[PDB]
Amino acid sequence: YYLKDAGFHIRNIPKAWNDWNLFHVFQNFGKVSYCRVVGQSNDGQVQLGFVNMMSVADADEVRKNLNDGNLIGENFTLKVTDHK
Amino acid sequence: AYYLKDAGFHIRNIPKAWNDWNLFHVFQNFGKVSYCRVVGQSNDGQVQLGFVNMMSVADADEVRKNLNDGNLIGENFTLKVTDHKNVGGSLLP
Amino acid sequence: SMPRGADQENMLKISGYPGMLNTFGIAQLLTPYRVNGITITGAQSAVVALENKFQVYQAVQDFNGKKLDRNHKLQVSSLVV
Amino acid sequence: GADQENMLKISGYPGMLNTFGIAQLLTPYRVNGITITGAQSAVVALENKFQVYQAVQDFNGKKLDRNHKLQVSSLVV
Repeated sequence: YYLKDAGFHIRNIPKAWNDWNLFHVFQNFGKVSYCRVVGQSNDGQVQLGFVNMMSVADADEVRKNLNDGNLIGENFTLKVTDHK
Repeated sequence: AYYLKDAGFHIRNIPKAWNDWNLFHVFQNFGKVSYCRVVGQSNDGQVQLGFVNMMSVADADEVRKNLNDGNLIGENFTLKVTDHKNVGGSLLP
Repeated sequence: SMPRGADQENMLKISGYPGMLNTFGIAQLLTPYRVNGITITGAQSAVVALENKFQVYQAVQDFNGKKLDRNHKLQVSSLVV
Repeated sequence: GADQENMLKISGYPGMLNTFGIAQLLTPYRVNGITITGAQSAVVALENKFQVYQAVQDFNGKKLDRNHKLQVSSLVV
């Protein structure tokens, strides 16, 4: 189905992004297996997504760059939580 | 039969008591081995003839590095090593 | 061979590898990306279906222009231009 | 011609793998056929017994990640 410990739920995605924007963020941490923006809030202001890295080692690289489950980028903050 | 270009060797002067695993062990020290066979013997039986294909040209180059005048020298053997060449036009693209 | 109905965004062209490779060997060239189907198109070329367009994108970046050895250079491109 | 001395058993990899993914585990050894025998197990025909020997040494007991370690053994003892 999936690879244990390689996947993330993504919240607080900016409204303008598409799946390639989400991909570009996570490609800097390792290889990406799967990346989807799945929908958006009722107000249309934030989006929810899912990213699977290619390997647990790639996902651990993501984890090393979080702070309290937040991925703080140049102009955004993503809430990143493990998929189980 | 076609083998990875520049990855293979013809081997002469193999000691009479060796089998293909002895030959494999000698070449494994230089890298991964794709194929290994003792194909015949001399007339006096004192030595045997063989063929070794390394898994990659890089492995075969590491063999070519440890040679001395076309010979692989061991603590009690000396192998005559020459490059294998495929037959032209046999590959069908 | 190839799954009936595959989407072109999942496909890439790969060429230049050694002419004796079989389909499993072509898949090995593309480690670690998920390969779902391979159609050989010549001794040294094939069309490959990967899991999705992100894996195609990364495989092109990883493998196009790759020197396999002094006799073989890979050409990798997405089928969607 | 098939030959059991060309063959190995491999298990313990992620259950999501297909046969191409199992072959990817065995890079760079030449894989000529794969039979799935379970959700995390297969039998693989490599080119010859020397590749079997080297694959067993390279991959038996190999940690793939904290959740998976490979089991690799020649079919003939």
